[PDB]
Amino acid sequence: QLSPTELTEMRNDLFNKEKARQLSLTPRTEKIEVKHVGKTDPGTVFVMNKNISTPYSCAMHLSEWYCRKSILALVDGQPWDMYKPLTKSCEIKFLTFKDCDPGEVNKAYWRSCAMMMGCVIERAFKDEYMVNLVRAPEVPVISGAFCYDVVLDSKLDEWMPTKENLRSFTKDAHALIYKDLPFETLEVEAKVALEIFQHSKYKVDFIEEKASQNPERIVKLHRIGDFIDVSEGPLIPRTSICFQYEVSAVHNLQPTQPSLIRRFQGVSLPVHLRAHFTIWDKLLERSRKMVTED
Amino acid sequence: TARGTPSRFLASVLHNGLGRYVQQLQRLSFSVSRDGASSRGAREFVEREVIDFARRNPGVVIYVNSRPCCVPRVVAEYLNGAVREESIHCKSVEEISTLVQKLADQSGLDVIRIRKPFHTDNPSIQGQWHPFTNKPTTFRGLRPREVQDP
Amino acid sequence: ISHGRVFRRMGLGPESRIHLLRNLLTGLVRHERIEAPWARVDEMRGYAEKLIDYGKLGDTNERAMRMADFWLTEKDLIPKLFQVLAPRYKDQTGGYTRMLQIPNRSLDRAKMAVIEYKGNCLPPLPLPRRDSHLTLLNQLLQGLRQDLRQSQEA
Amino acid sequence: VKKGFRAAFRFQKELERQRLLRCPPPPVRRSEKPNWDYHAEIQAFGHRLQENFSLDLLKTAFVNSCYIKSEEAKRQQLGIVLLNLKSNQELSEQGTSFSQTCLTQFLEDEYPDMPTEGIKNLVDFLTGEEVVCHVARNLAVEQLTLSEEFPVPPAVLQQTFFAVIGALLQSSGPERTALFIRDFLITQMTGKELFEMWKIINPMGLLVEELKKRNVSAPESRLTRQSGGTTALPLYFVGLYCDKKLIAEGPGETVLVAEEEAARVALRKLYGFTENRRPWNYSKPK
Amino acid sequence: KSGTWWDEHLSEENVPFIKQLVSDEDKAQLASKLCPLKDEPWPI
Amino acid sequence: ISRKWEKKNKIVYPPQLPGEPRRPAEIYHCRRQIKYSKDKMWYLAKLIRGMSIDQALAQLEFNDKKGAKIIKEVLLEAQDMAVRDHNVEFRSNLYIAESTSGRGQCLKRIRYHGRGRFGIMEKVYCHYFVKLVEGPPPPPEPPKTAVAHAKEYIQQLRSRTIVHTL
Amino acid sequence: AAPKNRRTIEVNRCRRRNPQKLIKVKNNIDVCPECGHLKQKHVLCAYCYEKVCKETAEIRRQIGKQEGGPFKAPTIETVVLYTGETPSEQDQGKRIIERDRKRPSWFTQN
Amino acid sequence: LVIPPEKSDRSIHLACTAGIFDAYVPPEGDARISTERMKKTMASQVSIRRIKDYDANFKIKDFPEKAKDIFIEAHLCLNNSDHDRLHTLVTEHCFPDMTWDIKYKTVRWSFVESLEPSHVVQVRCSSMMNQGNVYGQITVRMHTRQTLAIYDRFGRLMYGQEDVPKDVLEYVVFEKQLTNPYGSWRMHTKIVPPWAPPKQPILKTVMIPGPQLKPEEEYEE
Ligand SMILES: [Mg+2]
Ligand SMILES: [Mg+2]
Ligand SMILES: [Zn+2]
Repeated sequence: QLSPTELTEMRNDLFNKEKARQLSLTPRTEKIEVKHVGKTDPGTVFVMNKNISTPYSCAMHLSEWYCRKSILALVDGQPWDMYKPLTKSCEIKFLTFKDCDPGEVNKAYWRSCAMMMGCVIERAFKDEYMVNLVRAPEVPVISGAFCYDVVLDSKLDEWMPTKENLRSFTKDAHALIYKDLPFETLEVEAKVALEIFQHSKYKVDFIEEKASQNPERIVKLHRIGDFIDVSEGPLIPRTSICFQYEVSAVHNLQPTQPSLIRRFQGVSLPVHLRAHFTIWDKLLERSRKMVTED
Repeated sequence: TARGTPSRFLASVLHNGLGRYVQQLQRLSFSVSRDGASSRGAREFVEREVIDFARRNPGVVIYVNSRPCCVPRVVAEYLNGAVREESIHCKSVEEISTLVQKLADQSGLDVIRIRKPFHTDNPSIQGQWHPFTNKPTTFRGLRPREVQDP
Repeated sequence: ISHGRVFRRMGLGPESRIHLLRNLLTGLVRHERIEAPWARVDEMRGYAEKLIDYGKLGDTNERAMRMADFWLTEKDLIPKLFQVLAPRYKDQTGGYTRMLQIPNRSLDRAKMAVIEYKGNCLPPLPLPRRDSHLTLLNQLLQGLRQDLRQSQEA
Repeated sequence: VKKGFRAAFRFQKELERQRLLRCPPPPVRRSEKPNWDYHAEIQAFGHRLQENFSLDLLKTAFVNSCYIKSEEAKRQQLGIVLLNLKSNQELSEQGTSFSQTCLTQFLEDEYPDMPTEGIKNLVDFLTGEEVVCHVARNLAVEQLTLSEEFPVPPAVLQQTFFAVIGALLQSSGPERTALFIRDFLITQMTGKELFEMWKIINPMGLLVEELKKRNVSAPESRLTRQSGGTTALPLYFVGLYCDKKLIAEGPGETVLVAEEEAARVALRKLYGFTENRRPWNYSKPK
Repeated sequence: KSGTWWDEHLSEENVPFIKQLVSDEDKAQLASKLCPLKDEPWPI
Repeated sequence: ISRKWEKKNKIVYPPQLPGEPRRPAEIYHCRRQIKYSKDKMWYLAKLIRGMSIDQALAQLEFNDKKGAKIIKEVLLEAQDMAVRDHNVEFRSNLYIAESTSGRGQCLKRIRYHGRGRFGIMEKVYCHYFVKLVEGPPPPPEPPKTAVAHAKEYIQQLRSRTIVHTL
Repeated sequence: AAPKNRRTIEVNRCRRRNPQKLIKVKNNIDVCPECGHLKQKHVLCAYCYEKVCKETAEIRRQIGKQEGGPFKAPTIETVVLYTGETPSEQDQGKRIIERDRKRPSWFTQN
Repeated sequence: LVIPPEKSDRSIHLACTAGIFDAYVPPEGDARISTERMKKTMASQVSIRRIKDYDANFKIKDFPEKAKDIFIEAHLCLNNSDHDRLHTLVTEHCFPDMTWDIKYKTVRWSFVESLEPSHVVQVRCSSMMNQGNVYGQITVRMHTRQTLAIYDRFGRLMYGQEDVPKDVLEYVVFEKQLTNPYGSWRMHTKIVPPWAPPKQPILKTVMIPGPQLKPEEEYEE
């Protein structure tokens, strides 16, 4: 089969090819009218470019404050990535971490932190050992840690990561944060996604489930740098939003007979809600406990 | 003063004189008024001197232009691209002859401070001095106060 | 050296300081919300709190009536103190006033404060509100709290 | 207001110098400037070089294809054959070939111990754009060059320079042209180091192969001198020994750097490009 | 880049909880050191 | 008097080629004859150099000096002018390329002293100049690190020749 | 004591442009959630405070009309009632200051 | 500036009017085609006569060819900012509209082809001796392919494309000063039909600001 480096090059080309195709469908520069329905700056209309202009571009028309504080967009009542192109005339609201009900923003930040963990885990092990990405379980924020289910090589069936190893994963995550990479999104049909993730069995099964849920069988793809994954919902704009990030624990899920799925866990806080050293330590301890998604 | 002006190292144009000597003066442009008194000495230089000077320097193209001017000038251009304008206002024929001959002999490099009165690309034949040039070697290259085979 | 000196030096001297503070307090009782330089409001706030305590003694306490007579330069406010302001705080032991800093004054850029008697009828000040319990940080701490309580009962 | 005109005129001249300095004008061909006679300039070119050029061949050498194609486009634009102008392509090829063979002969005779790869690199450096363009610009070739674009592109200038060599070869023959190549291209090696012109990698690898060809034992690297080993400014002299005999020695800031330099020193000695080698003989052939 | 302090982002409910939590840990840590001679003392 | 700053918004550049990089928009604005000191005004102009348009407006809104309001007023009209007349797409995508104060035309008045003596009082006026460039604010320079110092020191050692000899 | 020599511009620039003399950047500026205008963390929003003051001034003018003179402070509590509202059971016995406008949303009836 | 000094014998000499005497409304669906007819024609014939009165050697048939030349040459002045020649080709009413918005912009316009021959739709004349001056307005219909690319002050493409021709249906109105011995025919204005298709979209995105509310005010949809 393909080498690990070649596999990324194949997937990125397919991802880029599909991105270029959707851009061509756009006829010249058609204009959509996006009305602002937020509490502040009421009545502002944005005459934007269909399939090119994103919610971030609307924030840029207002002020830098919107761009810095806006983590997610609410497009016609639906959560919308800041960098996802707007496709129709619609109403738009901007969501922050400090809203009275930031539930959707929390989920978006919560899902993104798991996707950043998947990226480091896939690229951490030696080429000898095989890392198979399974899924990012949807666990409530109150659970205290985000988790990502991975399947490791048979050779590493008695290996449990050491504290220095857990710290090594954390240093890789912080390097991803330092790179300040945008979360690129692509809504593609199941067929396109199935081709990208053909080599991975878990993704194919996961991709099939998501397509079945939606009548039009379009699956949401996200990419950070050279890592592509399938997501449950809208993500945050960039990885630089994360400030405190640590991979806390790796648990072995039961039953172990069919396959040994290892639940990697972490906890993180954004720049906007950074915690004091003392409080952060208490969160790290609870994050190290196993979470059982309900 | 030296600190108040630029400087350069002694050099030549395309290693002139190494294989063959090539005169660097390439063009001379005179501007001599027909009637101006200041150009009297320049007119006499064009009648008897310029023709004999051109015979000796066939590699220099001389352009004599007679036009109204209050200050007659000679403009010298060199192969390296240098351009020099020298006034001949009220100069005698002999003075102009001297100036024109000087321009013929110059390389065209900037007439500025020359740091050294000599230049060489091979200053050393026996090896440039270094701190070990005159130091003796020691058995097994042992350093001062160094225990061997401990 | 001013170690342990709890009172400020304002006005034209000790008497003028009291008169300056008294005029501010009189305005506060009438209007129930006033704006003035931050330092002067901070100084007067202590007197505004204690005035309520004297009002709670009642209008039949001759000492309280003399205190109110001095501090309230407009005598129609003395009935208000004993019959309106003091009954309103009958069920409180303190904290009758709230003081908040407002933007610097335009003319002289003086630091400014707004002070009001709690429970007034005026439009509410845009009070500083703490972050919602639903924020990411507060939810992670709620989980930590829930967990600790569960481990203690066991 | 003061009386007079002289001071005002003098100040105007200075105001015009500063204006020009602030906004330097775009450069133009010398031919476009005043005091230019192309035929006179062509004749002086040969006389400066003390060469009996044929004026027909020399003029063609300067004509480039780009200038001919553009000259025709202008004719078509103006609705104006008489432009049967021969380019320098043929002369350029002849001059380029002669120069490469002539330079290879000069260098093979002088340094018989250099392999063909080394000599080829030296010829490529001597006939490269950078060297040739420098020589051409300083010999008034650029002024006499008829080109579509100014400043003349380096590739165009290099082609023109070799066209002039082609014209000389037809006019005066190989022996006279060989002196021209010696005096204007071979001189460009003055001061240059071998590996400054011949860019090589892994000198130690090349040295090992050469010694094998010479049936010599592989060189053993040894530390001849050392200073400041534990400091931020070390000095190391690494000596290369063949059968416990010192073939070369090189300094460096590290043992690896010193060892690599020693290999280059050994190669320079093997090929006859030592700094203290006999200088090139430019004396008139006997 | 804006400065923060420990209870800046804490809600009304969490400020009392955090104060109690850290206070109890301090007391427990001080009580754990009351028996130096039973915890591998250095030579006397 | 000189009024060259107002003529810099009237320079029409030629159409760009297809492969050339998009040229940032440059907007020059100024206010003349402000009743305020250039020395005091310099400090406010210095503060916002290199800042984004929004960051500069925030810093000036909460400054206690009189010049802050004047500069904020100038910055806002420059931002409006950039989008309206200079084809700037996003009003927030602007940063302070240049900001400086200049001396204005001033008036002289007498100040009376004791003993029949007097002084000459100058009623000071100033100008404020601002240049807005389209794009994100340029990043600040990283503090020169130890690696850079060591590299520079060794470079000077290696450029060191034997002086006054062959 | 007079200056013994003129101070050079080089010296003066060092004194004037010293970092101590420069204006410090403020890191406590944040957006107001209610109105969107900038505010300092420890200071009330100017825009919101002004709106509250404007309504307070209107109510105070109405109180004056009811009082109709100096030294006429009431001995009972007061309640502001806007158009379309009537006194509640808890508003009985309180002077009612009527405002000829719709109740502001931020102003909550109690 | 509206009026010069009072009680002055000298007055301002206008060479053009500000509006169309009787605006020609084109029949709906004219682009698709690409009793009252006689009544309008009779009014045109009457007006044509007073045009041929002052200028005997006038031909309606030749005008549509002349109108196209005036139009093309007028727009070509915009490319090189030849304002002096433009004043001869356009009236003082048209000149501000054409040039005001492009003062610091580069306009690259070209004429490709004429799809349909130009047709003099209407000819009309002013009321005699408005101020001693009589004007003649000839509306013409033009269906032609044009290419327009507008660049901003910084040479960045702002509108249109430089190589793609697109169809333009526009009824250009011309006007002449018959009384003036040196009067000529000059582009006066343009009729924009209400049914005309919307213009091509601009390149950049725009924001329309909402109401700026003072603190006392509240936002009402
Ligand atoms: Mg005082
Ligand atoms: Mg007196
Ligand atoms: Zn507010």
